[PDB]
Amino acid sequence: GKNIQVVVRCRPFNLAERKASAHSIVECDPVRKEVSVRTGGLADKSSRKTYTFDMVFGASTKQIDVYRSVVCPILDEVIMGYNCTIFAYGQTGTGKTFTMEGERSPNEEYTWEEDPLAGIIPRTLHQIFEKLTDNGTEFSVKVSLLEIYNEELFDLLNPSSDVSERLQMFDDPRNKRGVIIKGLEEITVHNKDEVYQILEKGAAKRTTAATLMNAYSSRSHSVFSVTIHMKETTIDGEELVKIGKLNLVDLAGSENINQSLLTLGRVITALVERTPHVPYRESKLTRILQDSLGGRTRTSIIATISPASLNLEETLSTLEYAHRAKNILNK
Amino acid sequence: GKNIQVVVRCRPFNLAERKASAHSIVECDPVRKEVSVRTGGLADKSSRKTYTFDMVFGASTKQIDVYRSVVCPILDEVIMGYNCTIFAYGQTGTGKTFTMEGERSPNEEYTWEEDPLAGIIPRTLHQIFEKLTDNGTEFSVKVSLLEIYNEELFDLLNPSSDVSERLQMFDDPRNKRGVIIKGLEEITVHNKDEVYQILEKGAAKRTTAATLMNAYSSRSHSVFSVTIHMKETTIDGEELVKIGKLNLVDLAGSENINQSLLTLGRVITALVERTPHVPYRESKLTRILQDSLGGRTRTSIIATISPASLNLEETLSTLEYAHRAKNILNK
Ligand SMILES: Nc1ncnc2c1ncn2[C@@H]1O[C@H](COP(=O)(O)OP(=O)(O)O)[C@@H](O)[C@H]1O
Ligand SMILES: Nc1ncnc2c1ncn2[C@@H]1O[C@H](COP(=O)(O)OP(=O)(O)O)[C@@H](O)[C@H]1O
Ligand SMILES: CCN(CC)C(=O)c1c(NC(=O)c2cccs2)sc2c1CCCC2
Ligand SMILES: CCN(CC)C(=O)c1c(NC(=O)c2cccs2)sc2c1CCCC2
Ligand SMILES: [Mg+2]
Ligand SMILES: [Mg+2]
Repeated sequence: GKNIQVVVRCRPFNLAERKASAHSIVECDPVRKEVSVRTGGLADKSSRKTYTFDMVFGASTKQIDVYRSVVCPILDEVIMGYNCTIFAYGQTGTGKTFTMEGERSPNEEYTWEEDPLAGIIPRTLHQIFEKLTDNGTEFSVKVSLLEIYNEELFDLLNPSSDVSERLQMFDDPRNKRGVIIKGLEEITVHNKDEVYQILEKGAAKRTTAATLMNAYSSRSHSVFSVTIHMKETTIDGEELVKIGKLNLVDLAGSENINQSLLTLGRVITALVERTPHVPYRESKLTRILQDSLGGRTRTSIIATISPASLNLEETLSTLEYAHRAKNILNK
Repeated sequence: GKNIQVVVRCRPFNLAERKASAHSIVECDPVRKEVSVRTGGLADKSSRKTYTFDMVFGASTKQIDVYRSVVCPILDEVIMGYNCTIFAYGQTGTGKTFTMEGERSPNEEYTWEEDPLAGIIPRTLHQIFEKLTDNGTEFSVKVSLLEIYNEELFDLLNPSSDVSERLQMFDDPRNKRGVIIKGLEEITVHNKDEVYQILEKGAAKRTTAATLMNAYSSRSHSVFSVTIHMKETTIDGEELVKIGKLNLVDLAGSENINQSLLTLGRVITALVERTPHVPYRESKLTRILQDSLGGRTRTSIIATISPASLNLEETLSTLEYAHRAKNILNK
């Protein structure tokens, strides 16, 4: 029983909250690894709720800090031939996409590789090539972007098909924890200099999905997968194989219709309560990610939260959800 | 007085259409200012419908060609201190947004100033500074982005309000075919190096509008306005004060609920048939743009069309609509 890693990241105030002089109800203490939320009362007398997690990232945490602390170790595990999954979980508006993908610094200040606002996906793709540049491990990188909306499956990277084209899912006869998704494009990323244009094609498909499907960016779940096939050659000419897969999952907004979100919650509850039956098959998302929930994949959850008093109830909901998830045991 | 000038722009075939060896049902003859549509069957015998416009631009037409032939003369009129409007009209998918805004060339190949895929808005803003930072002109540039969705008004540039906040409109007691939009932000663009980040904020707010409102990019109407206040002192020391405004309007898609689109059509019909009553007040769009529709503003329409046989009926509908509009007299 190796526990799932669960971390918390609080977003900073936006311009509007700044000009309204907003006070944070969230204090994160990184060294105590604690998040403390003011739940009522006043200045000189108050109620709070405090939570301990594996790591906590306050409103001022930069993208590089998150990448170095959480992702760098996981990418090392992937390169060793393990499968790893990182979920982002929290209410719409708290920074799941910011964390997982990032944004461009304004006014074309930086190239993509150096942009301090880059998130997990671009940083990860850049660093694989760097880590494996001349260590004797030959490798290939392939990426896919499978998304779930109203329990239908979409491919956000395939250049032939329109986004509206549903994919079909089947059990894998060879892997009984596994599925096969008919139609899903795997794009080979040949070098660092192919990364950005591949991601641009996905961003373009994201805009069309939003035009076509109501609140697509909030209600959809996205699974960005990167698979690294590796071959080492020993001094005696024998070849050594490993395959590492990283799933980077940007969940639908948690705020309180979404069968996959509901089933994820039920799967987590089943696993933490150690009920024998765990309802993976009750949604697409949980069938796809079966191995990341009490399976042989190394899993982390980045729980995203708001500093704003406006968001107190959903913030507490997120923390309680993430804090319960700590008790999931993966092998 | 000045009839509205109407130009046609046919988009080129895309990747998929080229893959499927599509043959164009449109032939554009710019010297003759004509577009010819194959309306029945064959490439060896065929019925055709033809239309003559103020200008016609075929599939080969690039953004720079549109800029030099259409935008330059209009911007020169704006800089002389006059008001001008350019509408884009046509079915979703035919290049309204491409024409008015443009896109980025992939893989960070260009800066925004030099990107060949830049449309009217960025080219205009760049050129205002280029032209006037030259001569003996003291000038200020303000922009606003007012958008209409389901007869509600949104400000898509305001960096410190969320898009969801609707604006109110009222008649302007001083200006007769004029309105006041309470809360609409005019952003000062101090120099060329402030242009892109202002547009990026708009891009960002566009994304949130699409999440919040169904089919936003297709059903919304957007009015991007640029106002230039100029104090020109001539070589001879004379000081001329002028005010120029340019409205760049990206209309909701015309394809077969949208009160402003319906009212625009009915307004054009009344103007062409010279019905004494012209129904401006029946929608927000036509009240906001009343001076551009049989008023004192110099107005042009760019009708966008498809070369694909799939789109024949909508293409014909667009051409007929646009061709009617030629008869509208402005002052
Ligand atoms: N760590 C952060 N630093 C700066 N801005 C952030 C951060 N996290 C989120 N944001 C901002 O908050 C808003 C919501 O972030 P987003 O990634 O869209 O949230 P979600 O995907 O959870 O809805 C965006 O405007 C984004 O720029
Ligand atoms: N003149 C053009 N040249 C190249 N591509 C174009 C042109 N016009 C439209 N397109 C392409 O067609 C698709 C739809 O264009 P878009 O601007 O979104 O149309 P609309 O705004 O009318 O829906 C886009 O992929 C765009 O790049
Ligand atoms: C900023 C526009 N971009 C970034 C290309 C994105 O859309 C994007 C990503 N962003 C990035 O790659 C970066 C942001 C800042 C520097 S790189 S990751 C990703 C997308 C869209 C779909 C696939 C996952
Ligand atoms: C490419 C992302 N961008 C371009 C910033 C756009 O959104 C954009 C425009 N595009 C541009 O400014 C360019 C395209 C290519 C070179 S510059 S004009 C405009 C927008 C969004 C809202 C206001 C009107
Ligand atoms: Mg998001
Ligand atoms: Mg458009």
